[PDB]
Amino acid sequence: FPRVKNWEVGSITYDTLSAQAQQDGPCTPRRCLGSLVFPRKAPEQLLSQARDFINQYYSSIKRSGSQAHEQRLQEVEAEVAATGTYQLRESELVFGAKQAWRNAPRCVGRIQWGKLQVFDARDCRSAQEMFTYICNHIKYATNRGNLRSAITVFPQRCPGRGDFRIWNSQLVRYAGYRQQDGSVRGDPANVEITELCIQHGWTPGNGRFDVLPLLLQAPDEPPELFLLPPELVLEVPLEHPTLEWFAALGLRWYALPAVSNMLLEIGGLEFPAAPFSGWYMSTEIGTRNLCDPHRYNILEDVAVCMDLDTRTTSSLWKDKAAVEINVAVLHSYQLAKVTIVDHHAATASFMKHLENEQKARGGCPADWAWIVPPISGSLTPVFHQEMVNYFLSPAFRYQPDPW
Amino acid sequence: FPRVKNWEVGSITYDTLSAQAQQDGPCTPRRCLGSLVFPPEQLLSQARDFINQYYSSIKRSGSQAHEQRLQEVEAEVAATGTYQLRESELVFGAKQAWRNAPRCVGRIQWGKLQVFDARDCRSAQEMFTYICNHIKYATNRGNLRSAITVFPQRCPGRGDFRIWNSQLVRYAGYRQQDGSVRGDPANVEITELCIQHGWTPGNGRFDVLPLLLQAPDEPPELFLLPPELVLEVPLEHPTLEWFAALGLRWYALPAVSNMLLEIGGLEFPAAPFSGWYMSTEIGTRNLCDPHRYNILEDVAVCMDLDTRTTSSLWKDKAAVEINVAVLHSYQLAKVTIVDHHAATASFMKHLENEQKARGGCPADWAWIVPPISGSLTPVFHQEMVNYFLSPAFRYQPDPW
Ligand code: HEM
Ligand code: HEM
Ligand SMILES: N=C(Nc1cccc(CNCCc2ccc(-c3ccccc3)cc2CN)c1)c1cccs1
Ligand SMILES: N=C(Nc1cccc(CNCCc2ccc(-c3ccccc3)cc2CN)c1)c1cccs1
Ligand SMILES: C[C@H](O)[C@H](O)[C@H]1CNc2nc(N)[nH]c(=O)c2N1
Ligand SMILES: C[C@H](O)[C@H](O)[C@H]1CNc2nc(N)[nH]c(=O)c2N1
Ligand SMILES: [Ca+2]
Ligand SMILES: [Ca+2]
Ligand SMILES: [Cl-]
Ligand SMILES: [Cl-]
Ligand SMILES: [Gd]
Ligand SMILES: [Gd]
Ligand SMILES: [Zn+2]
Repeated sequence: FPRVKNWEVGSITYDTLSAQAQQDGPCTPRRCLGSLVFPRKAPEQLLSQARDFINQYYSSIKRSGSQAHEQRLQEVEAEVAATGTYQLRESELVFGAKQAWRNAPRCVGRIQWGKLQVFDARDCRSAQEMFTYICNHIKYATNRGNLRSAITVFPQRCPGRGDFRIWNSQLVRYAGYRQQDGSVRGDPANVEITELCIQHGWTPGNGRFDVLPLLLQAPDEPPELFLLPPELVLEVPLEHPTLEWFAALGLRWYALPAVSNMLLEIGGLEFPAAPFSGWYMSTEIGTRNLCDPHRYNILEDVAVCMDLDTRTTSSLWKDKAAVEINVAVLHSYQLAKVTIVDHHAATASFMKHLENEQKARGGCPADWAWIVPPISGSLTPVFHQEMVNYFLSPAFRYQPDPW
Repeated sequence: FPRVKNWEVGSITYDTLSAQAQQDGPCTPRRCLGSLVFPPEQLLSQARDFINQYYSSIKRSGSQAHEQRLQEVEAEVAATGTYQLRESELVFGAKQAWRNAPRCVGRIQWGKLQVFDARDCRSAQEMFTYICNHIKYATNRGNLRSAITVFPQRCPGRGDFRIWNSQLVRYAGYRQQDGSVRGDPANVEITELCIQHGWTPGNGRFDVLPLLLQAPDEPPELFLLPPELVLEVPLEHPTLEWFAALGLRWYALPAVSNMLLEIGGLEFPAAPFSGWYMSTEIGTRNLCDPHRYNILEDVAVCMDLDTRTTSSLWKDKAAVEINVAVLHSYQLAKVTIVDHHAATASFMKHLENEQKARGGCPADWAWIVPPISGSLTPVFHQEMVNYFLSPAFRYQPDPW
């Protein structure tokens, strides 16, 4: 078992959980591909995945080997033999969604993994009904700024019928209008989905923070366009506690991060539409979304307004401007009473999570490059913690864009 | 051939050089261990592989001189059990081992390296002389120059040359009855060893350690570095006048002395090399790490920051100003230093050069991305492939 060291404390653990990893990652003894973003391109193997998951469920409730456990295994075996597939019990769906979050190697927020509201939308039958489920999710999760983690699970993939899909990468996203110069107005991350919305009849704006409509796909149907009710989309105007001109930049961000394009896998069943939401870590907005060169790219503009010397790297003007942008995000969200966590508190809670999981399961899959925040890396405890990355199921997985 | 993407630009390359990865790393299809710090006819086969590398690099592949060199090493190892590198082979081997080092962000410089051949060495006193000339050459009154001194290779039946110090210049670290450390906690072990082997200690936070040099099969011997050989930089801040009163300092020359150099199956356990510092090594890791000098909260108190909530980003503001102090102080003292923005930009150019030269470049993302301002540097957005090529710099157990 791999020996794992914390270099701040000198302490040593062994990740025995990794030995149970099912699916394979991209690394070999010859070359490590741990830094790649996308590390990746029935009845018998369905059952082995289903049996393993049922075994996980009955362990979680301290009832392994019980009569109920044996009967549920036999019951899943019979449904798979008769129909080629099976259905989760309500309780198994709730457990499986929490487990998938718990298993997600790139999530620093997993201290919260047991506090997840699971909306069962498996009886959904139309794109219009999808939209109602989505609006109820956003209302519940937003909670007028007191954010609450939630996941809505639409029907599973099954033979003879198309998938439910949410085409948008997140429930709330800003338009990115590809200008003719090859530039972008708005968020360059969303140029594709923006052009698809327009092509599907959306009348576009011309702003930098235009909320996109939803493109929702019901089985064997072209996507359908739905506009979010403005009262449902909580947004935070950005201002700085001591730089009064900062508010004149006209920056904003939205309250609720709600990823809608990943696939949820539980016991071999696949849910291609299962959007989930929590709350933001402030570096996601302040450092990546606003300062990445290929996103809003505001770093130079802020530094010039701060009267920093932008003609030499050695002044550290980039570092200084980024710090103040991160202060603005945190100040602005706290002022608006919208839940947010800074990267110091988030990584401290992740260290606690590693300690809990070492005790509970003997390890924790963790992707160091994603867990370490994009600023102030070695000023947080996770930088000094060795991590082991592997794939457990249930899981959230990437999946191709449906177009 | 792994497909490698830059997410800032969208450009794609393929790493065809990872196919030649000679040794085996720690990762498997089951689990990635990329974040871990420490992951006869045998000698002849590595020796042959290196010779072909060498003659390929000078466009002499397979020809007259290539065959002659292959037969010499064969007869050498038959007679003695090892073999001697030609001086040019040794220079080529040192440079390649740097070029191949996945965790080094400074490899744009790999072709410019002064190699000091100390293979004719015996006794620690001569070791000390080679090291002192290395230090004087590399320091060069603050205009730093990259250098490596190569001491005799390990061979059977004979002991080893070792430099017990992890670096040629290190500050001592002393413990007390409250368990804490005055000085550098990283050097508590070597400091008590220097104390055992003669050295009488100081009681400062920046006492330069003596050298514990080990000649084959003798005990290590205790040598003091002449103070004018050790260039140091007192740290001040361009605008925070109280920063100087903190009394912080660092030394000019980063000279790693505890890694093993491996060339063509030969192993040199004492081969100290030096370059110059990247500012974050000093201002973020050595001064701000919690298990190092750990001065971050001291600076924040001096800056009148709000230290009772993390969301004020007092740690981040204090770290930037410490890195500003480091850069300003080295530049004012006319000592070579590179900030992490310039350094990562140059590594990007290195990646492009190596793509054309060898079809790839082994790189360890966790070590190439700086410990502050990660995503503000271009390397953060660059996917990288990590693998082991030879010649190489390798970790090795401590002598004790
Ligand atoms: C409750 C507060 C939460 C916080 C602060 C948080 C934080 C984060 C952050 C910062 C990332 C990196 C994302 C990026 O850089 O683009 C991430 C990734 C991720 N999170 Fe969490 N998260 C939270 C809740 C959740 C919940 C409720 C779920 C699902 C039920 C979840 C599942 C995931 C997954 C699957 C990833 C990986 C995304 C990928 O691979 O691209 N997280 N999280
Ligand atoms: C000339 C300017 C140079 C710069 C700016 C530079 C920078 C760096 C940095 C920042 C690291 C990370 C080390 C750490 O975090 O402790 C590193 C590692 C390394 N460097 Fe360079 N370096 C330079 C020259 C050299 C030279 C001349 C050699 C050898 C001839 C070399 C070989 C290595 C090796 C082997 C490592 C990995 C060491 C380890 O794993 O601890 N570097 N370098
Ligand atoms: N707190 C949160 N956060 C979070 C969590 C998971 C995933 C994400 C979003 N992950 C985005 C990765 C990314 C980054 C940039 C670009 C991109 C940039 C420029 C152009 C094109 C694309 C694309 C992607 C997705 N591949 C956020 C939460 C959301 C939900 C619960 S918690
Ligand atoms: N510019 C440079 N830099 C650089 C490059 C390579 C290697 C290193 C040193 N790598 C440090 C590894 C390290 C540091 C601290 C501690 C430690 C800290 C606290 C307590 C105990 C130990 C342990 C280790 C290795 N285990 C620096 C150059 C040096 C030479 C040419 S360029
Ligand atoms: C190339 C590299 O893998 C890529 O930029 C990664 C690095 N670490 C990350 N970490 C997080 N949390 N989110 C990201 O999008 C990324 N991007
Ligand atoms: C746990 C982790 O591997 C360890 O802290 C590494 C991470 N990246 C690093 N990168 C550099 N340049 N130097 C280091 O010491 C480390 N430490
Ligand atoms: Ca049924
Ligand atoms: Ca006592
Ligand atoms: Cl986001
Ligand atoms: Cl150092
Ligand atoms: Gd002001
Ligand atoms: Gd004062
Ligand atoms: Zn790996």
